[PDB]
Formats: sequence, structure tokens, C-alpha cells
Amino acid sequence: YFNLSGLILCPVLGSIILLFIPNSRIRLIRLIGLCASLITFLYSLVLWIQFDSSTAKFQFVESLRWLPYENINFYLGIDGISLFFVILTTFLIPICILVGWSGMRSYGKEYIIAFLICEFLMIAVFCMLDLLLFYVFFESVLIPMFIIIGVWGSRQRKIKAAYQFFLYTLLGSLFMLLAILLILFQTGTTDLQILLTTEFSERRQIFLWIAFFASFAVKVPMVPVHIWLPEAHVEAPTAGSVIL
Amino acid sequence: GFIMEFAENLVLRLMENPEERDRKAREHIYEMHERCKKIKEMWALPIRPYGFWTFERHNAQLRWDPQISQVAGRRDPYDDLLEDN
Repeated sequence: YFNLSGLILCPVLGSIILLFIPNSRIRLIRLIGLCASLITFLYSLVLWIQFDSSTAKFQFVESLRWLPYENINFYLGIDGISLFFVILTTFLIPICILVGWSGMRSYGKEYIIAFLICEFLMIAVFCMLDLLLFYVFFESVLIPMFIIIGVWGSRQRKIKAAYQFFLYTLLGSLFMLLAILLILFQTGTTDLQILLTTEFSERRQIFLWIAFFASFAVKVPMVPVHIWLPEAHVEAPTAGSVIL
Repeated sequence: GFIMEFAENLVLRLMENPEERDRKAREHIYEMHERCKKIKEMWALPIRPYGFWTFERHNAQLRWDPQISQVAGRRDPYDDLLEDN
């Protein structure tokens, strides 16, 4: 019985174990990182087989209370849409470890730690059903990718790429957060199933939808803000350029 | 036997009860909406309760002064005059 939580925990265990060992034994670090990524990939494939495509309700749900009132909590869960994204994000990470396999002695253990943290965080984003906490993990990828781009990037313009990438995900992100708070105060919970079955005011949906689109028009390269992707993507490492 | 005759029922054991899933989904929706209404009611409480001073902890003087109104420095002038008899 393989649940959704073990998939999330596997990169966490791989990262915690990797910090215990020192940096002198570089072969152990790369071997353990690749092994953790590959077992996470296999676990993701196993989750595919035991996926009911007939029902419309969500698959494995793990609820961990967050607020004392159980008002909002980690509500994990996959469906037809979120499953393939989980499989893809589990599949891409071992490739990321493998591309820079020769230069691992130059990068160090921070590189694999950052990539496994990214895998954990990206898995947590796709397979969760809490609107607010999904926002938390949605821009939680700022720190690890900022580190990846900045520490191992271009020659001298690496600083500017990090700043443009970090700046484009602030104003729209928090303008989305305002809508998140209005939704939370209006309805009462951020559970996705509850929020789907709610009568929103006709004039209210326009503002909330605009706020949501403002923070998604930056991640999806829309017309106003898409110049970050070329510059911040050329000024990025090859393994950081394959998940971006 | 052969591989598929075992992999079949292996996958069938791996998969879960959908009736349990549907029941849990409708349940979770029911209690989540009830708790949502409860929290909406709770957020409506004013910062200052209607009673406030009526509360026994917010008086602290109606049951302290009566046992002090006999000490020197707090007596009505017409208390020591007729207390002799």
C-alpha cells in the first residue's frame, strides 16, 4: 500500500541523509542523490498503476491539521490532471542530477540538496487540494531556484537574472494573495471542494479572477511579462534550465 | 503460474474501495461546510462582549470596598459620632 505521503517524504529523506555525510566522499553524495531520485521516480510510476480513472473524486488524500480549528490543513490528493504532472516532475529530477554528473566535484552537495528540495516542493505543489497552502508552495520555489541560478550561473550578469526572476514573482504573487485572503474571509475555508460549491457574487468573480490571472500571467509567459524567461534562462545552469 | 494471472489481482488489491472513497468525500464535504459555517459565526464576535463590566472579574471593587469602608480615612463623618453608643 503505497500512499501519496511516501512520495513526498522520499526526497526529504534523501536530502536529510545527504546532509549527514561530509563533502570529502563525493561519490557517496552523488550516488545517494541519484538513488533517492530514482526510487522517487519508481514510486511515482507505482502510484500511476493504482489510479482509478472511472471515479471523479480525488485519489489518496492525506490530511494534516494546520490551524487549530482544522479550518485549513494540508489536503493532499491527485486526480487525472495532477497525476501526470507528478510523474513528469519525478522523471525530470534524476535527469537533472545526471546531466551535471561530471562536474559534481565542482558544485558540491549544495547542488543535489537544492535539486532534491526542488523535487519535494514541486511534488507538493501539484498533488494538494488546499487553495491557500498551494499558494504557499506555489512561490516557495523562489528560494531554491534563486540559489541554483545565482550560485552557479552566468559570468557576471547572474545577479541581474536572479533579481528579474525574483522581482517578477512578487507584485503579482502578493496581489494574488490579497484575493486568497478575500476568499478565505468570505467563504471561511480554503478547501478546494468547499470553494467549488460556493455562490460567488457576480461582480466579485471579476476581481478575484483578475487577481488570480495576474500571478499566473507571469509564470505562463504572457505578452506583458515574458522577457524574464529568455534572459533568466540563458543566464542559468543547464540542469536549472531544464526544470525552469 | 504465469506473470499476468498474479499481477492482475496484485493491482486489484493495490486499488482501493471506491464506495469508501465516495462516502468519505461526501462526509468530508459535509463536516467541512458545517465547520466553515461555525468559523464564519465565530469571526462575527465583537472584540468587546456585551456584558463586559457585568462579568465578576471586571468589578473587583463592589466586594472589596464594603470591607474597607470601616477603616480610618474612608468613613462618612457621621459614623464615628454615633458609634460610641
